[PDB]
Amino acid sequence: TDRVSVGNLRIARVLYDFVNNEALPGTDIDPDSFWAGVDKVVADLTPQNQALLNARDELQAQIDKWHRRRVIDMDAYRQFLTEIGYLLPEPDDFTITTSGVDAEITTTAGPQLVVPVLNARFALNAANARWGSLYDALYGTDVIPETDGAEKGPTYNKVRGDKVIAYARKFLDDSVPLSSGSFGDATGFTVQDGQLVVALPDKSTGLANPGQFAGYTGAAESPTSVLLINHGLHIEILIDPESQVGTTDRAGVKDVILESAITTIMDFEDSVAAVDAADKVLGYRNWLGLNKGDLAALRVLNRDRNYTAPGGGQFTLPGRSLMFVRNVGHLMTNDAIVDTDGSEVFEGIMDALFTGLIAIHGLKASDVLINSRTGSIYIVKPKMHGPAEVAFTCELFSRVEDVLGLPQNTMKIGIMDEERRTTVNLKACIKAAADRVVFINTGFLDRTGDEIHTSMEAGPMVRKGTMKSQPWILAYEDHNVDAGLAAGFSGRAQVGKGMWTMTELMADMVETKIAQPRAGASTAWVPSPTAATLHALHYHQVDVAAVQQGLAGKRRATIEQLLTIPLAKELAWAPDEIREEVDNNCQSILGYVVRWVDQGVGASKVPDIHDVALMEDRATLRISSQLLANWLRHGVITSADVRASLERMAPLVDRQNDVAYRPMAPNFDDSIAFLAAQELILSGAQQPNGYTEPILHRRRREFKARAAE
Ligand SMILES: Cc1ccccc1C(=O)CC(=O)C(=O)O
Ligand SMILES: [Mg+2]
Ligand SMILES: [Mg+2]
Ligand SMILES: [Mg+2]
Repeated sequence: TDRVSVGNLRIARVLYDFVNNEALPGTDIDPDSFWAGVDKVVADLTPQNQALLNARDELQAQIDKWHRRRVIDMDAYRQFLTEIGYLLPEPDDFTITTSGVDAEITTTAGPQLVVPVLNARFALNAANARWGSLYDALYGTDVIPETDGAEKGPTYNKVRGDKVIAYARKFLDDSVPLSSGSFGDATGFTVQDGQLVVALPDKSTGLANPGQFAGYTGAAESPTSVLLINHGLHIEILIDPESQVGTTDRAGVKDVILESAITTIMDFEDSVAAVDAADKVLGYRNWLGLNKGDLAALRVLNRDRNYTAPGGGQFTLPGRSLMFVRNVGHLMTNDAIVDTDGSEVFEGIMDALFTGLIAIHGLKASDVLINSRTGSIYIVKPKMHGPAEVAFTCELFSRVEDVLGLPQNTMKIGIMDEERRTTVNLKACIKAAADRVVFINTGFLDRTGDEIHTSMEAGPMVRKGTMKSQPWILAYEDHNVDAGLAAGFSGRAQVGKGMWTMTELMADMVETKIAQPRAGASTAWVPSPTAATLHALHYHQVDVAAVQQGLAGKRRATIEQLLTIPLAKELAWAPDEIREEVDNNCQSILGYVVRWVDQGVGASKVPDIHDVALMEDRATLRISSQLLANWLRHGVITSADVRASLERMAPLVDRQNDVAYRPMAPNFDDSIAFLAAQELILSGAQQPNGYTEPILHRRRREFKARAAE
């Protein structure tokens, strides 16, 4: 075989070599000790990992049976969940004690970017998205409407560009207002006695709050740029009258640069497809290159930014997004390592070991600098159900730290609140990680998937779009904020909210996503560097720190509200509405899955039934498949409806896609990808907690097997 024996484990050769030859050198960790620790940790923790998974199944069985035996008593339901151990006692008030955390996390409110780690180009751009051009983000998106005269063309449109300039001028007025007048009338900027002076047509003025002046570049009397700060976030006005845009500007302003993606989550979970050692190694290698600073795709990582202080001295700001890594959760095994019985090893355990080992490089000098200067490794742990599962993650990290010779608590945990049993036990979950937690985040897409599967037997659910605004989800959002603030997260840890999936609807995002920081979230998720820059605007308009202060002590969600099942009312839909829902889900499912199975792409932009481009990953797939499963289970639709829609949408997806692409139609059953999509719906009710990995992984491996022979 092509495996390496270490104790009871048989490690795929490609993974063994990668760890030894690429990851271990420079960590000062004895290799034999590392591998012994791998075997030991896997041996010691696997039983509890299995027990926790079995507990999920047992609880779901009882809940399924509860709905089945009744013909909607919140009182009785709540007592039942208590009896079975689903709803646990709430612990007394406490405050988290997490330490050694960077300011980007404890203090700074701003955008958080998530990107698939298996795509080096995207990962690189994402790390570099700490700073982004506001002009490019406005000009290149629909935030400036493409009305007549302002449409995008092959070359620069001054009507459009002038609207960009004015938009940003208004942003400056709103964010760092002048003592008198408006940035729109500025004719120049200078630094005099350490104070920013803005020349206006018939006078000059300073800032209403001179403390917002953070620095400059070039000569004080004719700067190349001016640096401002507001709500802890930097804004840089680039000055160059000799530039394409600058020459058209009254003050020669070239661009406005926003500090944007303050942190970035490098994702090994829902936005990547990795089903064997080869895929995991591609991912691990990228994570390694990021932490060593030498990833090159040839584009590379940016250096820090140099500035002159108001007084005349020097300082630097970080050029890169502070990096988290999202490990997989407790569910899946992977055959990258198997034991002597041929049993696959739990992937979550493997990720802790390997991504933790690799992260050590980010704690030390890059030959090309330092991810975490405070000495922490930031791991987002997804898809946990309840406080015991959180405690298990903490014990896993404790054991890994021992293997890696790291101080206890080095490996921090970003807790996704994205499963119902975590939501309804959130305080206890936070308490279980009280010395490790660096965020809680409402992963609302997974949470919706879990909502549907948990009450699968209850009755038919409301349509997917409707889910987005159901009582249960709004309560879940407020409850998360309440719990975090009560645990003392303000100034200590991030309170985060979810992803904006409509990658091209930036005007809509700028209009609507402002609700997130208004709700007291100190970060929320964006799909791209461009969206990070635009979402940053919201943090300039809302003072999140103040909002969190104002929410202190408030309790705005009850357990009854959290437990309100999103069942549909009688006669809710006309036939065309049902057909729309089916087609919409089938389109999104097929569009995502075909690239997953045939190309190993874990995140794709897929137009919905309204031609809206949506960023799809396993969470959104979890919702679509579970919703159709639910409708099939309750007779809203038939298996022929599902068949018809999948077959209808298949050619449109073939059309949307080429090169490595293999069309699904007309020979649907020759397409493993098409059969995968079908399986996800038809077997959806039987998947543990409605998770999509078991099917996707089986089918992707099947496809590789055929393409290989
Ligand atoms: C990264 C991403 C990109 C696009 C869509 C979703 C996602 C998520 O992975 C979201 C998430 O965890 C949650 O809501 O469950
Ligand atoms: Mg059953
Ligand atoms: Mg999720
Ligand atoms: Mg303010």
